[PDB]
Amino acid sequence: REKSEKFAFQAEVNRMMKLIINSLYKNKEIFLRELISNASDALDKIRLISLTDENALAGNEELTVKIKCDKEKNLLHVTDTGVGMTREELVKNLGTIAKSGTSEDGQSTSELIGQFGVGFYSAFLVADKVIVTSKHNNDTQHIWESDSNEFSVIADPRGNTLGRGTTITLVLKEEASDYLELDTIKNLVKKYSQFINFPIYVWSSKTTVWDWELMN
Amino acid sequence: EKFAFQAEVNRMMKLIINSLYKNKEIFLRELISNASDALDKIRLISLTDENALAGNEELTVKIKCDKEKNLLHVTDTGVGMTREELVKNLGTIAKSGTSQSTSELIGQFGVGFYSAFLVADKVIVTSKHNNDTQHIWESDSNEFSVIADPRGNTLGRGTTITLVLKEEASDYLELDTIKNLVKKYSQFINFPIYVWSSKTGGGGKTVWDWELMN
Ligand SMILES: Oc1cc(O)c(Cl)c(CCc2nccn2Cc2ccccc2)c1Cl
Ligand SMILES: Oc1cc(O)c(Cl)c(CCc2nccn2Cc2ccccc2)c1Cl
Repeated sequence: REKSEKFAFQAEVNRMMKLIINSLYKNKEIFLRELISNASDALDKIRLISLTDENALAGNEELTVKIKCDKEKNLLHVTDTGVGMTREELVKNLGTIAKSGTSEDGQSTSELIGQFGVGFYSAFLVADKVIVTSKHNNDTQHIWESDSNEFSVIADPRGNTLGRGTTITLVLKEEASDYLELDTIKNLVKKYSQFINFPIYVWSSKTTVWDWELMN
Repeated sequence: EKFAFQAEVNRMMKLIINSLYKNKEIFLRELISNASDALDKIRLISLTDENALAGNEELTVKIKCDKEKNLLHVTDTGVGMTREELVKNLGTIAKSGTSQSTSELIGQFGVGFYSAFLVADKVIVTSKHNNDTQHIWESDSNEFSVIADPRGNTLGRGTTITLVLKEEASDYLELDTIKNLVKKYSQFINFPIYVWSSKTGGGGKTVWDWELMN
């Protein structure tokens, strides 16, 4: 009975605070860095499952990140066609968020915090809720909402919208509405995506008509 | 408006640590663990300089309540801090009246410091390091000021953290339940933790002294 994980948990927690406060000094932009990173990792994951499964690309064939802004509603959407998440994985989340109403193995909370805690809690720099909608092969499509502390989860009323992958929805604060100005978000996505092997798109406009625009 | 960056560092630290620990009592776990670290630091130092513990030979943690004035004191005879360390503190508090190395400061001690503001409205650090004057440091997480102690070298070596508690948390001071949480969060520290409690030893007054808890 080792019981030395509450040391690695502490280390990962401390790395996490270092970076989130680091970002809060300057950019505030680390949430977007992590949003693109974790999307790419989930694209990296299912491309890597397509080399022992052949049916793996049967809910989608594209391997994309698609970012859409809802200026009016004040939402930020980052959709990918990666591996997705089963209801099981969504309730484990990053080991730290418990179901709504309770305040009373597997992969350890330590290593989840290491890869996911930074992107999760940094969202709350600019957002008030983060909503996760995701579809894995061999489970249905669910939605997951958290306030930083607790979560609830349901099956998606719209059935299977994504085919495969995840949509991260950031209910933004009004203070941070500037992040949905098409021009500030394009340059951000251009900047943080230049070393992604996958095509990353922002929903944009010409002259006036809207379509996806490749940023890398 | 005034302390915009300080207020946001506060909002974010409370949010993250409430999410991770779900227990406002974390503040006292951290109070005790950071005190144990100051003690191990001076302990290790003492294995190569024979005369390191000269300013104070005991290696303890001493917890005294003050239900009367709503103060909680945790005092360790660990390595202490220099005035320079006190003025760095965490890097996020501004020096009083002011209208990444600091990042790594929040890494090490931010949980321990900001958890104290779940439960209190002001934090006072009194410290004495080997080869430095003793100073008093105080902060409300926005501003901070540090002075030389007029009482002089009264700790000999080490640190006293003092939490001016919120009203919402006055409970933590009743000598019964404070003994419970120290017994809990310190059953596994490699240094003695004492609490100022009382007994009845003859027919007459009760007497206060150091009760041991580990
Ligand atoms: O930005 C993303 C893009 C993605 O495609 C995907 Cl799968 C994710 C989710 C990465 C993930 N896998 C397993 C656990 N977790 C962390 C997690 C789980 C539930 C809720 C919040 C975090 C993110 Cl965070
Ligand atoms: O609870 C404790 C018991 C101790 O013995 C000691 Cl040394 C500390 C302080 C740990 C520390 N070292 C260097 C910096 N800091 C953080 C800090 C510095 C000045 C003010 C507030 C925090 C704490 Cl927090």
